[PDB]
Amino acid sequence: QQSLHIPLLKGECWWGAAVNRAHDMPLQPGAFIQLNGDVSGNQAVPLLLSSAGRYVWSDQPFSVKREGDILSISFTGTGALYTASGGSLKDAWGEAAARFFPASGRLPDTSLFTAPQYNTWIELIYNQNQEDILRYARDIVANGFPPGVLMIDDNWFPYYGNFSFRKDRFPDAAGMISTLHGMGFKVMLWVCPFLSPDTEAFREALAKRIVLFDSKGSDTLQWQHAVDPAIVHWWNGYSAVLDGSNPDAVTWMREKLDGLQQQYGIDGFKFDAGDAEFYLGNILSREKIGANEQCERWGRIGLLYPMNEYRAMWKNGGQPLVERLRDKYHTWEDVRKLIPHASLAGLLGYSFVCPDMIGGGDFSSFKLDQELIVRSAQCHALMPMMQFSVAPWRVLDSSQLQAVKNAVALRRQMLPEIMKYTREAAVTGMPVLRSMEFVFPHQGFERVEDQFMLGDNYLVAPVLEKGSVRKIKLPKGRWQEIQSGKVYRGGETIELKVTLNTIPCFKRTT
Amino acid sequence: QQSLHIPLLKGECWWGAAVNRAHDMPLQPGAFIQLNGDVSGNQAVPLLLSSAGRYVWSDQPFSVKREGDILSISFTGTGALYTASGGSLKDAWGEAAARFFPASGRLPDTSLFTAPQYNTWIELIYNQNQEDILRYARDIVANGFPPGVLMIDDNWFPYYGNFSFRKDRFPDAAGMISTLHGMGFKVMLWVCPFLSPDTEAFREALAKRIVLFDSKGSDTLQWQHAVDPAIVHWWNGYSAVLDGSNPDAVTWMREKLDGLQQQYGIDGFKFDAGDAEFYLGNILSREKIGANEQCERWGRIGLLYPMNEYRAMWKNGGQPLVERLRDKYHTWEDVRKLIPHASLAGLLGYSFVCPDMIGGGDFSSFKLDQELIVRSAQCHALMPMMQFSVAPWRVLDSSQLQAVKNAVALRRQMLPEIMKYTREAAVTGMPVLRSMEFVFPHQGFERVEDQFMLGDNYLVAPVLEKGSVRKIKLPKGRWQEIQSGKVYRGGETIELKVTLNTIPCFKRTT
Ligand SMILES: OC[C@H]1O[C@H](O)[C@H](O)[C@@H](O)[C@H]1O
Ligand SMILES: OC[C@H]1O[C@H](O)[C@H](O)[C@@H](O)[C@H]1O
Ligand SMILES: [Cl-]
Ligand SMILES: [Cl-]
Repeated sequence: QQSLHIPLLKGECWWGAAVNRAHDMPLQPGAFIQLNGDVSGNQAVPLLLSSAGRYVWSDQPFSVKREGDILSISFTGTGALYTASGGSLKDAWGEAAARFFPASGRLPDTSLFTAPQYNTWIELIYNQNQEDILRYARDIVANGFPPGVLMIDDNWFPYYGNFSFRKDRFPDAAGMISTLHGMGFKVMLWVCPFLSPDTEAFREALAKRIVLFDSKGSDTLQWQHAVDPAIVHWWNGYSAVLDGSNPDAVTWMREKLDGLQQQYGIDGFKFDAGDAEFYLGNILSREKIGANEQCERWGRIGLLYPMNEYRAMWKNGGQPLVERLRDKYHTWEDVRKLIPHASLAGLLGYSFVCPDMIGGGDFSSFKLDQELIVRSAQCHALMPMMQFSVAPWRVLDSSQLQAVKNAVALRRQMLPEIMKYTREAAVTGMPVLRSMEFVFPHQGFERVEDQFMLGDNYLVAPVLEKGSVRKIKLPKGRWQEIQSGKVYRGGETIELKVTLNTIPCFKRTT
Repeated sequence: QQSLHIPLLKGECWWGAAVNRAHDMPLQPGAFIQLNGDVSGNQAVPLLLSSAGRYVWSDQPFSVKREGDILSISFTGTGALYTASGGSLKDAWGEAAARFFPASGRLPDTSLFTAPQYNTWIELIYNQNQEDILRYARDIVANGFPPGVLMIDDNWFPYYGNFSFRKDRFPDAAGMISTLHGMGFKVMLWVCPFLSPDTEAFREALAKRIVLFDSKGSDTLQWQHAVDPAIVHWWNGYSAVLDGSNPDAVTWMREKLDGLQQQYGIDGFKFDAGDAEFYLGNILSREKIGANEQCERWGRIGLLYPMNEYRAMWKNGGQPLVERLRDKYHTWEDVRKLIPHASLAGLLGYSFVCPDMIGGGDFSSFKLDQELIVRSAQCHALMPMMQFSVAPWRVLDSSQLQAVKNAVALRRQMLPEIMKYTREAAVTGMPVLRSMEFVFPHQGFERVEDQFMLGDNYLVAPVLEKGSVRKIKLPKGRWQEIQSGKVYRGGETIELKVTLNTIPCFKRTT
């Protein structure tokens, strides 16, 4: 029950805890975040950071509330308040990272960065089949988009826990993979730790005792004597679930994943689910770990597969995992979350952050707003990674499509810079996408969330509303718009006339 | 709770309630059978019948106990005691049938009778696949056994609720069916009403509201407002389940079964599960029916598919459904159940009774006892139907194999008689396989369960023990052993010398 009461320093701003709550930060009076058994649909970390260089850490989950000008934190384990003498957000990040989530030195597969990614989810939804995937792939190429990592999303397999292609819809999956390789794509498969609970796979997993067991609400029943599997309700239905605490579950998962790699030439895996909330209730694990750690240990599987992507996470800061922002709606509200979510992810140790799916990644959203799709693409362009799903050529008229292609072109022109800071982030953990406050502390940027720095020297200010005008707050120094070449005096807010094609970006010259 | 309390008449014997309890009948002091929520792994009917012509019926389930010489029945609904004036078992049977389960006039597909049946369950267990099924079928013909109905058992499909062949193990199921038809076989598929509860089929059934719903233990929650499915534990795991009370579930089931017939040319279906026990607990059904009626209504699907077989049943006496004795163990005790089980099934309105599987129908029993297999085959031979699974040519030496073949030959010689009483059974409900007590009342046959009458005129007394001698109790009259042509006077017990090949059968000549 150990608790901690922290008066804010005058003017102090606090961020942390949960990536999918960044739009509610800096934490205001009234704010409440519970981490115990909740990763809020995305990545979560037991870390708060302040604009005054202060930080809070615990190895275990906590809840945080701001009442008035006081932080109240209730820890399940123990935690503490720290001050970095530098006094800035960057100092708080730097000290916290080296103490608690030091950079591993490794990168996720570089193919995830060096071209845009394509996920079949919005185009094909549940109808993942060989013919339509190949067509999507061919359409990418024919429309002049660069081949990249192609993610085949949910429903390519017979049932949950059967790690093979359903032959009804994939008559020659190896051939399909080979063709995709030929066209310059890499291929990733959606996977999860859920098992259809009346199948061969389920019975095999039950017999190997790699599932989570039902406690029967009994205080004293032990893992080693439980016989019935936990059954868990999620968005696709009801399933048994792998016990991430059980080393035999790791072996099983490897067998399945390595199988797909060897049999079909699969390059990597999109690791979905693992959300802490699925591990709550009457559940027994072999090593008696909490729901948050179940999420965390699912996350570690991706350390064995350099080409990976996670949405749900607990900890694993400083690790070579791609951390995708969760399913975004088809709204301007959501396009406005990409920067602050991404920038927060970076500070929680998730430098390799990909901003969900251009135009939105929630399938029931898919009426379509073309402008929004363009602005989504342009916002993705100079983030660490760029991910498509809905086919721009299918839903955009020709100059909206051209604008999207131009966004892709700009990313290719900036790629040496992106890759420079990406490689660096592997070594030092320092983010690729940085908030204005991280790079320009105590210069009035604490609440500027529609601008970010790509490394130290490029200020990107994507257009994220309708109109022919965009305001841009420049730090002290001189700045050169990389496209127009017009030099601007820093230290003020400027107004820029914009078209559908504009992606404001400035090089720091002084 | 309404009830009857019945003093036994002097010498009176009572049978009824549940097929799979017939070995414990006539009901002894201490006997207890609960029907409410329980069909005892097989067919059950709310009927009791006495050697003195008395009978008990209710439309609804009951419990029955004998305490000393009192037979007590406790009804969920209402019921009554009746007396047939002829004063015999057959009179009680005939009156009860005509009042409460009159013969429909119809037959199941006659191919189920006019050749031995073959079921792939014991041969292939869970590994059901095109190549091994065809090999089985070719080994049937190559060993000189007659082509029959071939039943492809559990696990031919991707998951429970997906009514299609798994293309990994059936690369050309239609072709396979065509080849089996060309060899003289017909083909049935195992089906059940369970749904893998995280799959497409599950989500479609949930959306159509054809599943059974979870009541949440609430007394007030109506079907119409429930959103979550009932999840049921069974021998293959955890599943959603169809609501048999819901007419939309009937349509869905017809769509799937008709789909299999049209696409692949499937002749019929083995309808498994449906057991009343699976319908207990926190469950809401559209027409608010009990667990027994869920079993009964699963049974009626077979009214649309003349080539059918069921194990679990509630009521539907007098109907054109094949009723299979359940999974038998590979034991002498279980071989000794075939006759009393089958004869009881006849009295409860199940004339079209097939005695499970030669040698055993429980997979986990598979030191195979060759003699036991032979005697199982011989016991099957002059029953209404004869069903193989384990390959006699794989597990028997040549004498034993020949003896099984001779059993098949005897059945073929006797088939006109079998079919005569089968066609009659459709019209009058009068069983094909009759107990000795049924044909010969008040002659001391009440507890004789190793002999049966095929129709009126053939007394069959299979060898059901080891040794060279078989006792046979002959009713008054004259009896001609059909091989030797020797005539025996009845009204006494003879001892008959037997070999492995002997199937003692006597024609009534007085
Ligand atoms: O069900 C598939 C769906 O699952 C989650 O919502 C993911 O975040 C999506 O991107 C998609 O993969
Ligand atoms: O699971 C398959 C198995 O299911 C039940 O037990 C049946 O009675 C068996 O004959 C067999 O079909
Ligand atoms: Cl969910
Ligand atoms: Cl069961």
